[PDB]
Amino acid sequence: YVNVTVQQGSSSVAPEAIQNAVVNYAQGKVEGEEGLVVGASLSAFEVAGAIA
Amino acid sequence: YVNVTVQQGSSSVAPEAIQNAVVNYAQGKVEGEEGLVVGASLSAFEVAGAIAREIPGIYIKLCQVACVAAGSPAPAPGDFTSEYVMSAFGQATISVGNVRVTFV
Amino acid sequence: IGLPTSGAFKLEYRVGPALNLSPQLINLMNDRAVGIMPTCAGCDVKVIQE
Amino acid sequence: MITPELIPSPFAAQGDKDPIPQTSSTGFANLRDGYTPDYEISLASNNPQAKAVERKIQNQLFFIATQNAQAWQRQMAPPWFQGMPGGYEQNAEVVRVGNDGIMRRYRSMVNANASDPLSSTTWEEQPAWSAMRSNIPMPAGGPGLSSGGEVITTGRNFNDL
Amino acid sequence: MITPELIPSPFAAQGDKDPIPQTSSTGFANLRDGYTPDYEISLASNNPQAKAVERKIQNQLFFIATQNAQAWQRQMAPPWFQGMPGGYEQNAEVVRVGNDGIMRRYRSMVNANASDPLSSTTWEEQPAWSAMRSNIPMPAGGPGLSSGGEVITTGRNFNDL
Amino acid sequence: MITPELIPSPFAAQGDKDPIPQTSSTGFANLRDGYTPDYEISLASNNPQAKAVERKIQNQLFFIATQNAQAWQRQMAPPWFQGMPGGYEQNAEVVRVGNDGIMRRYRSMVNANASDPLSSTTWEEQPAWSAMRSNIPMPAGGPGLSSGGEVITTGRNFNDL
Amino acid sequence: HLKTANPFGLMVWCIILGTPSKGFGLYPKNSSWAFGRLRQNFIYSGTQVPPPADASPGGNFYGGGNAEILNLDEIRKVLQLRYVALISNGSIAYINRMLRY
Repeated sequence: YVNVTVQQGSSSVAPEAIQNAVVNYAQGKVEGEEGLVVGASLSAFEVAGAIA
Repeated sequence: YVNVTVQQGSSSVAPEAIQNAVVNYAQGKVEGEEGLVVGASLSAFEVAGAIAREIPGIYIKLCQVACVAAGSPAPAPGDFTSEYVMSAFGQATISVGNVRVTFV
Repeated sequence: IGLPTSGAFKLEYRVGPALNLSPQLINLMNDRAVGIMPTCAGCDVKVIQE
Repeated sequence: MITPELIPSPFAAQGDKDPIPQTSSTGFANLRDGYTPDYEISLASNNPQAKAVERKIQNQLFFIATQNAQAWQRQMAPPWFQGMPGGYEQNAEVVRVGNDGIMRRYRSMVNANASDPLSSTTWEEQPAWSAMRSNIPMPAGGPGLSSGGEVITTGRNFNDL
Repeated sequence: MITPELIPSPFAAQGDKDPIPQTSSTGFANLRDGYTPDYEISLASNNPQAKAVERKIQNQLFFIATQNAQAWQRQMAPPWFQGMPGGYEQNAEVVRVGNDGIMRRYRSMVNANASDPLSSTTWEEQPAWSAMRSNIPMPAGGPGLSSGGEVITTGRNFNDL
Repeated sequence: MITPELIPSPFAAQGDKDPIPQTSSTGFANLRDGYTPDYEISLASNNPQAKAVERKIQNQLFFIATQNAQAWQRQMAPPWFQGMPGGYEQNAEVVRVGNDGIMRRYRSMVNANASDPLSSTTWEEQPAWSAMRSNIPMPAGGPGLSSGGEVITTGRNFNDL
Repeated sequence: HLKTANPFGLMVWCIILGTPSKGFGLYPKNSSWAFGRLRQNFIYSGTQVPPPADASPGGNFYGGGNAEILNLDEIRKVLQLRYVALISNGSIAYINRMLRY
């Protein structure tokens, strides 16, 4: 599970593009950072980095 | 001051790469992220986001941030929190020596 | 060297009086994490040996 | 007067340190040989024994020096190093951690004394003159710690003493 | 015994030594990290954070150890230091030189006490064995340091007592 | 209370070492200037006194620091060195090889004490605490070393007094 | 790869084979002071900037031993050996012949 607290900075509205990013990173889609694998370790800093 | 507890992945990395990534983010040289402008809150989650920005694959375990007055002794362990909020007339500067990298 | 290096599923290298290989080299090849040595899983192989 | 400025924290306190190998076959900054002669050839010649001075070795050396110096500066005396090579010779007053929490000085009396100070008869305390003098029923100067005050030429009050 | 032959004077103690800061934001040689990893980058990298090894820091580092060592050699107890972080633990002793100039060894009778030892009742003065042997008013065998002579060997005049 | 690491042997114990002088002639190490700044100069640039960092000098400096720390850990007191320049201020405390090699604490009573404590009447030899408990003609609390027991809650029977 | 004297190529191969590059000794040499007239010297505050560039243009701790090799020829040998390890099936005649090679 993940709960995030954001501020909607820079006046760029994006309400529900965050969980898409989180699941996209978890599935291993992102480049260079393999997501949740059999040996992974679910990390708040990693998921925050994926959102960033 | 930023304390990071990175874990080395497959590819090799040096702590100075992490320090330079953090400093570049703080100065705002990265695209999109404003950085530590006047009245910009210092979030360890944003710092970890910048480390994941520049160094993929490295597994960040624990990131903590602390804020002290200029020309003052470095904060003791335990003063570091998960996020520091800042007033509207302050600015945080992060040098390469204030980023302490631990390879767990 | 007698040679057999008695045991199962595990052996070792032997090198160094010839090529003047650096001790730093030998130490690096002796690190299992780097994984540069030809290895089979289920064999412990230490390089060391001069 | 020699007062070397206070050492707040030893060099490379929380930094990286390489424990110095006691003896190294291939000359590697060992205690027995020190910086061996192979730490002097040019690195460009590509000869096998072209070592370089390790940052963590230097850090550990300065850490050992500053740590011992600071311990001397603060607690007057080295602690009791358990597993001491050759035990502790006669007249060796190691500062020992108290079970209660007070630092307590125990002196080994016998040559090469090797037992723990707390659990050995050989180690004997060297306390302060207060608890020391408490063993004297009739201390010189009476209440006074110093030897003086015992003798009063004047006719001092007999009631107060 | 291991004889640490007395060094005539500390190292470089008339020349130059830049003080060692506790921490360095510019990634220089501090105390918390010793020699930083920035002292490992190749200088040929054209990396600005690659710090070459300076010797003002080296001279200060060697001077600290040499001066502490010679103070240990020439004055026994560590000099008391103004405001030691954490005061001084129980039973810890130092030497606070007085206006007389003689060394005045002081023991901490109060835990974590930071009081000035020259003007402290807590920092008790450690007297000499002559002081103790005179503080006992009835010493066996006259003023001798040894307690021998308890029983008189032969017929001798009581005038000696 | 900081516990250093057991020093089993000083650095460069059995390595080549060179004596560091006090006075300088060229870009050579000293004890008051240390590493010379003026002839510090580019060593690979055909310059007259152009100097390189000396393995012998640095190895012996580490040897000296580690030797002082090691001796501090073991004997807790500098050995009195034969005719050391500068003299000793009074009340200085040292221990050094005695008549038999049996050593005890010595405290000087005179400033500029140039005499060896084994041959000095000014240096007074300080034995342990059992010597106080012997010097008192009767030990408080009987054979009991601690003062506790000198006053007895229940009347001490005289069948064994 | 046999002639990857160019350290940049050695590094490209560290990426290709996946070798952790922390333990390698690339970049030009002549940056360690250590001891001896053949190595670098310390540096000071030559405020005047004299032409000899004080004692040295640098001098660092780069080249930490006990794990790091400095000669690039042995780096080439190590990378060839890692390729052999990657494609190895455990055969001994094969590995001996490639050690020979």
